[PDB]
Amino acid sequence: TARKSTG
Amino acid sequence: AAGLSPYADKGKCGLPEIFDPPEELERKVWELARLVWQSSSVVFHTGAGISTASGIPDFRGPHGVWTMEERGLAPKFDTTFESARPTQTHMALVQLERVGLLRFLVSQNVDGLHVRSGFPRDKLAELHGNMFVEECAKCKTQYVRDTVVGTMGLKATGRLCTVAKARGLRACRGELRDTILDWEDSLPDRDLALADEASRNADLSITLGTSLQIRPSGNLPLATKRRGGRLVIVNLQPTKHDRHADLRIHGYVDEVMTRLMKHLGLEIPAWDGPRVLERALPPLPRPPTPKLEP
Ligand SMILES: Nc1ncnc2c1ncn2[C@@H]1O[C@H](COP(=O)(O)OP(=O)(O)OC[C@H]2O[C@H](O)[C@H](O)[C@@H]2O)[C@@H](O)[C@H]1O
Ligand SMILES: CCCCCCCCCCCCCC=S
Ligand SMILES: [Zn+2]
Repeated sequence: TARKSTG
Repeated sequence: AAGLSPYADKGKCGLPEIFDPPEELERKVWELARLVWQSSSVVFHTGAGISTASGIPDFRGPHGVWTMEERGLAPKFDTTFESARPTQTHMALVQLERVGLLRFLVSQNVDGLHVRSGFPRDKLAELHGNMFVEECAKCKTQYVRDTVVGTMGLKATGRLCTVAKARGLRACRGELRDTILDWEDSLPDRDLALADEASRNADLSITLGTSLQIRPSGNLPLATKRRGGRLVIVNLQPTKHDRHADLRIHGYVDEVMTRLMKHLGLEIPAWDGPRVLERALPPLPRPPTPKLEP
């Protein structure tokens, strides 16, 4: 479950 | 931007634009045409910069939505989402896909323009959502709409699922939600998996109008490089992955795709109006071999 982010 | 998290990291906004001088530009777009032609599997990655010509602002350009918010200002919408027209970049991607010169399209755009341009849904991953698409929270059926669904952030839209169930034909009645990710939402499982496979097996990843600051999307083009392929970054601002580009092109994306289509003997089709396509049409045959830079 990879998430929308910068880092 | 209504109901969405005010806790997001907006990244680096407002970096100045760079413009490759014309001679350099023409030579880099010839080199692009060559790698498109030499490459078997070609994957495109598109961000907000391919829709600025249609009147929709980007997030982090000089006049982007995030850029303006950092500095106290609201952004400027020239066009509404419903009345926005596919660009020559969108239409060039339709044609590239028709003749076998595009394997898969990964987009971070929620503007609905890929879908509305006619680009086949089965070769498209909309990793961040689509303002026109809502999804049933119970059976996962998607509904593509002609006007924007009215919520953002995976909220209930107010409409219910109309699917007749396999046994007994009764309407599902599940909650319809928008497909627009908020900050730190989980990406769509299937679309991500497919974008990742495509990106891992590509010979050539080409990015257009993204600063590549958001993951995991922004990193899919590196996967390509990881397994031996090349990487081309087309963007006016610098991008986070500039140091990994085989070829960088700082110019307007419409302008690059026009020359790129000229060099490969492809006509960019005109856009008849919103026309959703679920499955890629049968391939038109590979084009007649293109001519060379003198
Ligand atoms: N006509 C053009 N030609 C070439 N480049 C352009 C053009 N117009 C703008 N640019 C460049 O195009 C780039 C657009 O970069 P960004 O604004 O970060 O958009 P993203 O898609 O990568 O943002 C990712 C996500 O972040 C958000 O939170 C959303 O969730 C997004 O989905 C800039 O560097 C411009 O210089
Ligand atoms: C469509 C390009 C210009 C943006 C205008 C609509 C606002 C974008 C909604 C997406 C919110 C991003 C949250 C993820 S970090
Ligand atoms: Zn349902």
